[PDB]
Amino acid sequence: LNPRLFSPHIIRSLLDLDAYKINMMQAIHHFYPDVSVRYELIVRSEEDASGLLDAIRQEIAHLGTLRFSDADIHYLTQHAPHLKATFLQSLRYFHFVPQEQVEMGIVKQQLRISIRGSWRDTILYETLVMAIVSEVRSRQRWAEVPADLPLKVLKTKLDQLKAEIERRGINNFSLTEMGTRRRFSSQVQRDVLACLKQEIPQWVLGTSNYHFAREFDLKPIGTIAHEWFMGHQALVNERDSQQVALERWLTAFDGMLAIAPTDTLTIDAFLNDFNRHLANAYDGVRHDSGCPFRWGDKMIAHYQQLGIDPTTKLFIFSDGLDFDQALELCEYFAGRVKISFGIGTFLTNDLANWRNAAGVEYRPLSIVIKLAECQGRPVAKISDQPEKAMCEDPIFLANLKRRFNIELDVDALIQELRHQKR
Repeated sequence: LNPRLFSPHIIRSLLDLDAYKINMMQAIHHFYPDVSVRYELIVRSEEDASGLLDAIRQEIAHLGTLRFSDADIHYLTQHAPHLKATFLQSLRYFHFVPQEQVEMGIVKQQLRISIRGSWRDTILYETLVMAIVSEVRSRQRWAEVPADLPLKVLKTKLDQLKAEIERRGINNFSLTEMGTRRRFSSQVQRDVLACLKQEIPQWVLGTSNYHFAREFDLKPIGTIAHEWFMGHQALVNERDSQQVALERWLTAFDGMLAIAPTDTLTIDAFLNDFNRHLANAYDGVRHDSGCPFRWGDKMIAHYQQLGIDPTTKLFIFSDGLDFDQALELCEYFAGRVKISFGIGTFLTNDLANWRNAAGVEYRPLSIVIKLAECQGRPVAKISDQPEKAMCEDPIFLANLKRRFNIELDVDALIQELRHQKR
């Protein structure tokens, strides 16, 4: 393997993950120490996945050997001050048990990985497993990519970004790097962050990766993931789930950054839960599905109805962005609200359609994870793109929609019930 494309280690430390995973681990440690969960990951559209499965197993097994070092803990003590000393002391002994927590196999072809255990002990797997599957695929299938290509591609985009910012007089572009989970490799992410820091420091709000926040002295940014809201569907009554999850984030920490996603259910359900006390306490909200213009306008109107000045709140846009989409959003929201763009794939896994020797255009690995179950009960995400609703139990999902007055397609449900019985 080419040392300019791939470092010796895929996972760099137990801080080499999205910061919100550790942060949410604190909240789960505090409130839900005996709650169990099951996550499901599916890798699609890779022929003979039989072949990735060997090196993935080895890497996943290797997680069982990782530990938090005193230096990792010292780093969080200083740079993540809303983490409780008691929680950080408990990390000193923490490790994974992957032979108990992780199963994987081929289902006929896709690669399926199932992660089961306590919520506190399994929550950190998600981005580590996604980064591993991504990078193993890179090593195995895209090893001949020219080592200088990823940075050439980024440099060209950064030139065009700067040029458009100058031309259009945009003064509100802000970038939050969030490409750990689908990076081409940890080396490529490392170089990408180094380059951003060198080229556009004035526009980098920070990175979700704790390890690279350390390495480059960048601010670590977390937003709360959907799984916190989805898990509450099992822990309280479904109708109270989103509201309780909003409240409990605030009581988990003195002053942790509080940015809520709005589409675990729908924007209307979110607005009905996001009362004046919650809207003032939260620093802002994250957009992840559906039209960002309509979303942001609706959120602004909500703040204004509640007498909150939206220019004091932050919108993080994170729905598959590129820089031209981001600049459009900059113009539309200028003067009205604070903004930043949480960008993943476009930053850390973009080879500009580079073709291999056989002429195949490069695309990132298609990979999804979901929280499937909590306390042995189903949980679901609906979102503002309904076609993307996800639940293993179609009766649960139908009931959850009914409790939130979300339109239910009965004919589709009947087909889903008949399918499941077979």
